[PDB]
Amino acid sequence: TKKRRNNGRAKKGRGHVQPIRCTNCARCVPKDKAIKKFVIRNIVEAAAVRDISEASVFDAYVLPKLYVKLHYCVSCVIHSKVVRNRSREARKDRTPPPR
Amino acid sequence: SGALDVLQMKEEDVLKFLAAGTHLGGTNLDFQMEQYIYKRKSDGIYIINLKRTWEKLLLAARAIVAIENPADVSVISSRNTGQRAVLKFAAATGATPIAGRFTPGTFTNQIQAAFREPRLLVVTDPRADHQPLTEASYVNLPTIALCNTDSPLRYVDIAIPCNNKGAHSVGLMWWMLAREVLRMRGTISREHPWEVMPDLYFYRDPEEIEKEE
Amino acid sequence: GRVRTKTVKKAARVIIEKYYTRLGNDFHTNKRVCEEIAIIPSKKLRNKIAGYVTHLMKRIQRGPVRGISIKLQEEERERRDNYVPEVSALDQEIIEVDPDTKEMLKLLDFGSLSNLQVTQPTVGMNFKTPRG
Amino acid sequence: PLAKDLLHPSPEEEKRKHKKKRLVQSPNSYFMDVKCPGCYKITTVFSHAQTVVLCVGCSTVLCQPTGGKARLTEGCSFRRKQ
Amino acid sequence: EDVQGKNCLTNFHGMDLTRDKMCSMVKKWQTMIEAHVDVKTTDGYLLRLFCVGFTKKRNNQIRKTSYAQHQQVRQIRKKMMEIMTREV
Amino acid sequence: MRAKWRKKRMRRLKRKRRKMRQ
RNA sequence: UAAAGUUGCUGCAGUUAAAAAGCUCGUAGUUGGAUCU
RNA sequence: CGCAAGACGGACCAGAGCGAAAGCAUUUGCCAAGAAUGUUUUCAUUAAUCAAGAACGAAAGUCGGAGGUUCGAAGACGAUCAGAUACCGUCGUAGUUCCGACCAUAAACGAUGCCGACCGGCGAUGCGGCGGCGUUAUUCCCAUGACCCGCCGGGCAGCUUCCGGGAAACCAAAGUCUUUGGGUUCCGGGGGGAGUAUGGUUGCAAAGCUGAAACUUAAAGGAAUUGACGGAAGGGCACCACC
Repeated sequence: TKKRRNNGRAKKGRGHVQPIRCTNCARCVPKDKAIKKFVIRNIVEAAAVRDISEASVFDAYVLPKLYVKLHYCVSCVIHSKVVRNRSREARKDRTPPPR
Repeated sequence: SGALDVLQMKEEDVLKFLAAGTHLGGTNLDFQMEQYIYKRKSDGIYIINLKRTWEKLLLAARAIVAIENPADVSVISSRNTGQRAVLKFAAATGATPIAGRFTPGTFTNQIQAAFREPRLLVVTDPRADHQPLTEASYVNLPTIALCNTDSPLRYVDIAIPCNNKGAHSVGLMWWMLAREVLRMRGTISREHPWEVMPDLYFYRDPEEIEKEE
Repeated sequence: GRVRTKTVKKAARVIIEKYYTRLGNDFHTNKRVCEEIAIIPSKKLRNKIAGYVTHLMKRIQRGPVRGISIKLQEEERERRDNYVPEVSALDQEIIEVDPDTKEMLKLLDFGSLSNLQVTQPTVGMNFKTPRG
Repeated sequence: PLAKDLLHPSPEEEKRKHKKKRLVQSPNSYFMDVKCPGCYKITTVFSHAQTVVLCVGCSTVLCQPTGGKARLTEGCSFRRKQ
Repeated sequence: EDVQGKNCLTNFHGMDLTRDKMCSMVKKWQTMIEAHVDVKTTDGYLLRLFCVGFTKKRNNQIRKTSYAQHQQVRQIRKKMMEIMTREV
Repeated sequence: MRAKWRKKRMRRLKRKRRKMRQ
């Protein structure tokens, strides 16, 4: 029985999608099927922000951020709890989490 | 109306409609409400043709008058915008009102305290009063609705094209329906204005009632 | 926990709706009147009912609560339902009307009206929310 | 709808449709007479002309082919017939 | 280049943008156009300039994505290369 | 048994059989 | 033999129960738009 | 700081585009091709599907010649295990890359032949065309490019479905089916034996295509429903649990 209408991937109107490697296990997962997270995180953690700011040579330095694109296989994305299993009805909800 | 000069819409009615904003619909248009709108403004709002609105209001008044027992007409409003208007309509006309939550099974569950079997059913908004509309398809119950441009017309037999969003427009629409029903019945004449003003049907939110007093 | 069950809650609601006259704000007076006007077969349950009656009296002294339909607040609400302004809010001397609705009224055989002021249509067709 | 009349459609509703999907098909194109300052004769030009039209009375191009309607140069007056 | 008087004398050797800046300008609903030329100056220095540009969404755009078509991207890249060559 | 492995075993059987038959 | 519409011309089925060729050209075969009193 | 090798083409990159499918992503140039759109151009049934034949056909694999970074079947070690010569780790050979010649197979999938009609609604999106307020860019006279609001045509998709259909899951097609006939190709007939044996045929080989029977069996199987279980998740609880 068909679990998903899109077969768990985002491929329409094409035959082949180039694979990528899961950031955790290095599994070969198609780019459309893979679960992608774009993490924009401060290089300095919030606990260390004040201590780094005081030791700054320049006043008003605004610390840089980290830009890392994360690719996940289904197994590692489920294990890491980035995605969870949902009900048959809530599976269809494509809206990203409001956070 | 029947093209009668007696049933034609007067200037006072158009003044009330324009003041209440009844002619102003929404940015969306249901494909079954296309015959009731006139044009779409530069800001996307659809203008509701007041000729068609008056025609459908008079048709609904005829349908209500044809129900011999006034209590067999049921008026429904789940939204607070039309609630007080529904109670005023029921008081003036004699219909049975349901203001607020419509209990499912009201029309279908005979073993139930609040079980009623109306002969006609009038709602303020088909999208907001979808439960009584759905239950009206179980008991052979014809339905009249106040429908905006985006209102769905399933189970709606007489859709009155009007802005059912604004409180002024909803109150005016219910007030005019009551006035036309009374005029068609015989009580109160159409040669002089009705003694009840439309603002008796308007919804007043807590901020408004606190400010006014 | 101190969650009141349906028994004491419903008994308090009925007692307040039916004898709102006699009940006050004091636990002792509420206890005495509750003992008088109801057959409560236990004293612990009577005390619980009286305590919830006092709590709900405080609740309703600060506004209307949905479970109780006392006659005074219903009379006040119904009086508020009959309020009618001195002049109708639809009795505007001037009604602002867009050119398209004016053309509709012209097709409606109502073009001679002088209450209507034609407003400038908005030259921006930006009425939809951006997608994303 | 459930009762839309197909024998007598509105003229706007027929200009809206595809030229082939109309009740009787009719082109969306036309012929124009284009006057040039450098000449006097009659130069009938197809609205969707695929050729570069040249006025015989000057070195001025009349229209340029385009994916749809031809692009008439600025300074030429065109009158549509039929 | 040389040291005299215990002072080290430097010259231009290259230019770059910080990694955070470049990663910040790469967003998801736009086209990024890149070009590069190998162009010599008048004093014998041969440079390889890299230019990057991103498609901008108009202030009243309702469309989610702003993508330049392939010919538009080629024209933009040609203009980039021409301007860099003219300026170097 | 997994069908792929059943096919592999059958293919090895056929390889031995064609080895013995000349 | 009927039941077997489980051989289906009448009259089966081919997404998941058995099943549409990996795909596209292609000859034979089959089928083929309006229009004549 | 440089130098050299091969490999790859991140982010941009999308339920977006192109191609018959396999498949296709750095710039630029050349070469030939292509769909859609526009057309008051031309020919005038030239068409649809297709035995026989034919072109292409992932990966792996084979034979030559280059190349051989990385990864890596085989293999060699090191590892908690009762027992790996499995999973994990360090290496590592053929391969992985390119050029010829083979191979013709994939869950080669939308597990849904193709061509043609009809049957709801809505918002988008890609391409072409058409129309229209206004906002932005190249000297102040215009197109045009980027937006904005629409219409038409083809396309990749997002849809209730009590139109309708299905065993249902679900499908605007998997609808227009006992109210059963638009055209046409391939193809199935309970489960195993078995895609096996044999014959033929192709291939260097690996293998590919076509392809039984004796015998054996009352079920195998599909969808869904409740429970039970999960070294599955979320939220709670208990000193017959722990801390």
